[PDB]
Amino acid sequence: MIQEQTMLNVADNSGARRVMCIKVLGGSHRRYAGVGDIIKITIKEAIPRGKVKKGDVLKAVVVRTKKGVRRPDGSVIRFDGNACVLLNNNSEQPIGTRIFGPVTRELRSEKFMKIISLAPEV
Amino acid sequence: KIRTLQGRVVSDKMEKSIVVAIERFVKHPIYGKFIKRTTKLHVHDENNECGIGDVVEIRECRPLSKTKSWTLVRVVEKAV
Amino acid sequence: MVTIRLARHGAKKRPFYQVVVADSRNARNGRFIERVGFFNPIASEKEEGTRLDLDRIAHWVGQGATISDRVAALIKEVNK
Amino acid sequence: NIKSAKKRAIQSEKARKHNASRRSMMRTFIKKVYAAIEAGDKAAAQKAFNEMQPIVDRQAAKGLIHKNKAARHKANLTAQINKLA
RNA sequence: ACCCGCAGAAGAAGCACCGGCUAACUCCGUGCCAGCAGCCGCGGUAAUACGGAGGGUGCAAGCGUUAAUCGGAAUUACUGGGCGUAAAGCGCACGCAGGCGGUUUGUUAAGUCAGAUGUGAAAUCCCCGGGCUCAACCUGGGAACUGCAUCUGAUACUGGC
RNA sequence: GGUAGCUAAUACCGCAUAACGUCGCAAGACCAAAGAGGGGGACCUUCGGGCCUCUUGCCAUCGGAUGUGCCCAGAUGGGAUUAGCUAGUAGGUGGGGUAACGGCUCACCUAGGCGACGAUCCCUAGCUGGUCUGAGAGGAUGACCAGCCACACUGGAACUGAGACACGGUCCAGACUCCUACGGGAGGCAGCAGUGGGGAAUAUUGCACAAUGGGCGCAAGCCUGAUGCAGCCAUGCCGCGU
Repeated sequence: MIQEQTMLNVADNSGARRVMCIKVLGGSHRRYAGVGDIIKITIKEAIPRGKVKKGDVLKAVVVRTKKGVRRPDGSVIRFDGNACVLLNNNSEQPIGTRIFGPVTRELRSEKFMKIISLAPEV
Repeated sequence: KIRTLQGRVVSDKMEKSIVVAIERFVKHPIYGKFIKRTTKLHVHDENNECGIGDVVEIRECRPLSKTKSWTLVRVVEKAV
Repeated sequence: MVTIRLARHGAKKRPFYQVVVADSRNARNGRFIERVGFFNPIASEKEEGTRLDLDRIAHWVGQGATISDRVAALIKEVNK
Repeated sequence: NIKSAKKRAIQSEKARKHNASRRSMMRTFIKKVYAAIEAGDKAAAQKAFNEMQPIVDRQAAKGLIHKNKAARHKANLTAQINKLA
């Protein structure tokens, strides 16, 4: 499960295999992150085709978990990687032009549908 | 008749092939001195009668193999 | 098809035209077998204007290359 | 409008299911003729080669192997039955 | 296109340069300041060097400034460089692989010289016939492109034997 | 645009016939396909053809004409403070492959092959007709132009056809732009033109199937940002005003 000091691959286009989870947020004491809810990330490698800097502090949201999406019936829909997508801290919204993720029901429960819907996978 | 060139054998170390050196002897285009511009060719030889120091006469086909288009006509000096 | 045809030649508002034998196949005025004449649509109303090698064309037609309506009518300008 | 080149891969794969299938049949026919030389000799080989002869010409009549390979196959095997003693 | 008329000096001129080399130059103001300069160098009370002014010089629908290429440039040197010092000759001995080598004969023909047949695309130079005055351009006929290959002589020199 | 029911061939396959082709000294066996159109009389009918006539096609064999595939030779940017380099590199044995060649592509035996005439490796790069310069030699350089070789957003495979190693194609993938109120979907201006960006900088989303060519059609005719012409600029050259 995703938590503080976890290294992940990123769902943002031209993002590197390595970004670091520095805070799990929620204001109260928190163990692990949650799908469709925010997390604090630092960029540990930057790709020159991408739009981010190494060592920069950013806002993100969790978009796929090895724990799967499973609330309504207990029937799990599962993925073979843990990943988040990057959000702007003032203007809001996913900062990329493509997302590498399943873009499930709880991501369309956010204000983001216009920039995630190019490829629905479930 | 046919066109043939003269040379000397520089390697025989290959089962059905030999290597021959030929001298085209050409004038330098600016400074006018004549230069050998010696060229080493691989030559087809199934009869295998030659060795280091033999003077030979050769002809072109047809490409016989990769980097080989010449074949042996006659042995010229038949010395030693 | 080897054809006897008119080739693109002239100036802005002043076309001149040449006639050549070529397989087509080949592109515009290039890579032709031989030239046989020139048209000049004006020809300055003179007998030293417009020329056609009617005897070499006679050896290139038969039993030879094709000649279409507009090119078979060049003989009518030299008349002949 | 059209671009008939967009039809030619489909027209080739639909035909491949016979036009390449017969290449496998023809590769096999060489085996049937060499198997008739061990069945064997002059009283089996030239009788069995005459099962292959018309099929090679009947394929060449449609194109595909017409430029040399069809006549090449017939000549190659005519020379192999002529070699018999 | 071309022809005929209506039209009135009417609508039409620049930019650089002038101490010595270097064409044309004097006076004002500034007073080592400001503003200049291809090199020699300008400016403190005559500035022919700045800015202006009056007169000249140059080219012209152009005139001028630059980072640069060719000329001047034989100062990159083949046509056609240089090594005592001015800048380069190794402190010295021997020598493989390279370059070079007397002379009488024959022979090979790589190389040279001679003669042909193919080819060296079309534009195009140059000669020259048309088309617009000249010409750019479209061309009609010529020429050259010393080349290269394939056949064939000379048989002298060089390499080879 | 997918599927199913239905129906015909100048769409398709067999059964026939078949040359100087196949292979051989040779007799000889074998492989194929389409009619159509305009005109037109006697005889006959259910008078949307029996039948005559010319044209043009269809299937095959073998030559010319012209290309396409292949390998060489002479010509050829820099670097030696790169001196050694290499394992399909270098030779043989056997298959397969192509219209055809070769290691061309494989599997195995052999260890040679290439170097101071610079191998090996690395940087730079459309080439030549041409262009400018000066008396020329020589130098600096190859826009446009004619021809030739390569390229089609970035990349692989090659297929069709007479031909592409396919600007306006296939299977798509990558980087993407655009559409979707959200269930998957179209495409590649280094064509013709504008525009965002890059730059000290290079012209208009001009007019027209009028002429010409190519393409289909037996021909009338239809298609054509091919092409043919405008528009703008001291940017170079030439004749000429004020």
